[PDB]
This record gives sequence, structure tokens and C-alpha cells, in this order.
Amino acid sequence: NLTVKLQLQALQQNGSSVLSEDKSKRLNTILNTMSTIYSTGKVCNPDN
Amino acid sequence: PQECLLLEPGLNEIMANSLDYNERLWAWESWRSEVGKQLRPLYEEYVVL
Ligand SMILES: *[C@@H]1O[C@H](CO)[C@@H](O[C@@H]2O[C@H](CO)[C@@H](O)[C@H](O)[C@H]2NC(C)=O)[C@H](O)[C@H]1NC(C)=O
Ligand SMILES: *[C@@H]1O[C@H](CO)[C@@H](O[C@@H]2O[C@H](CO)[C@@H](O)[C@H](O)[C@H]2NC(C)=O)[C@H](O)[C@H]1NC(C)=O
Repeated sequence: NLTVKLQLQALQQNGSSVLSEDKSKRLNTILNTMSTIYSTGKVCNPDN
Repeated sequence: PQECLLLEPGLNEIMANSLDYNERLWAWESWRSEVGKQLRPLYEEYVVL
């Protein structure tokens, strides 16, 4: 059946977590680092 | 570099509580190298007036 095949395929995907634990933590760290740098970066005037 | 400290609540607290030679040195040096360097061309002009 195509319907149940579609559902099971949407559900079966490993996504992340197929990595090691060191690697997965390292990845989740740089994602937040990049997002935070973008969100709170600041530039300021060359004279004041 | 998204962690900027002011002098009053947070720099003279590092200088007053810490015991890490490197942390104290970073604070003492950066306060003079980043703020002291802006006051020099103003003090030289204030003396004259
Ligand atoms: C398997 O596929 C069939 C059709 O290929 C699905 O049959 C439908 O079932 C619904 C009710 O569940 C009916 O309203 C439709 O008329 C049926 N279609 C046909 C062409 O008869 C069946 O539902 C699928 N399996 C599951 C679990 O849904
Ligand atoms: C999803 O990831 C698992 C590993 O975490 C893949 O490996 C299979 O995992 C199942 C469940 O433990 C074992 O029974 C199999 O022997 C494993 N090896 C295979 C199937 O070669 C799994 O293949 C991944 N699935 C998808 C769809 O990517």
C-alpha cells in the first residue's frame, strides 16, 4: 500500500542521532553558537 | 566577544574577588588598553585649557 508505505517511510528516518555522542554534542554546540552569534552580534562606530 | 563587561558591576568585582593570576592580568590590562587609550587625546587638551 502506498499510504502506509509513505507513513512508515516518514517515521523510519534516523535523521540525526546516527552519529556518535561526542559528535552529536559537538554538532549541537556549534549550532547554538552560530545562532547566538548572529542574534547578539554588535558593531559600533569608529569614532564613538 | 559578545560578553562585554562594565567597570562598576563586574570589573572591579573580578579584581576584588578573584585569585587567578591570568584573569586579574587580563582585566587590569584591558581596562587600560581599551578605555585609557581614549582619554589621552582628551586629557592633553584639557590640561591646556
Ligand atoms: C490500502 O490501500 C487501499 C486502496 O489502495 C485503501 O482502501 C481505501 O480505504 C478507505 C477506508 O480506509 C476507503 O474509504 C477507500 O475507498 C479505499 N480505497 C479503495 C480504492 O478501495 C486502504 O485504506 C489502504 N490501507 C489503509 C490501512 O488505509
Ligand atoms: C537507522 O539507524 C540504525 C542504527 O542506529 C540502522 O542500523 C540498523 O538498526 C537496526 C535496529 O537496531 C538493526 O536491527 C539493524 O541490524 C541495523 N543495520 C542495518 C539495518 O543494516 C538502520 O539501518 C537505520 N535505518 C534507516 C532507515 O536509516
